[PDB]
Amino acid sequence: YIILTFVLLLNMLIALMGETVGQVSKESKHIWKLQWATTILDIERSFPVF
Amino acid sequence: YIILTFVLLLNMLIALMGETVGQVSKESKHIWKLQWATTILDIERSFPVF
Amino acid sequence: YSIMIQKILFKDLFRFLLVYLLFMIGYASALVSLLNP
Repeated sequence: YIILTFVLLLNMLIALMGETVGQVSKESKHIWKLQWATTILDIERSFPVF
Repeated sequence: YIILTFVLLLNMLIALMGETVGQVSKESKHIWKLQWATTILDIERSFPVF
Repeated sequence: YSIMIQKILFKDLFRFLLVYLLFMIGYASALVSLLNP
């Protein structure tokens, strides 16, 4: 039980290590840019037309 | 004893870190594809000829 | 993830176990040889 739990922890560490980080280092920039732009447009639409 | 056990843990962490992950990020795709194809063919052979 | 679990269990886990057993057996002999009954 203990050994296999440790193995699951190790496996999760590896999966977050390579596959997640390699993609994140590029995808986070673009996702943040999209969030920033959509918040700007929401703030615009909040104000009245005039 | 304690220090060397920690050193073994660290060494194992490093070995899983670089050598395992660099190869895995490419080999896992192909191994999964082979597993998928062989299961498909097994499911086929289960059914009768007609 | 299944591939990861399988490879972690087989490839390097036994390797680490072998080294760990080596140090464990050496220390067991060294530690218990000193004791006087």
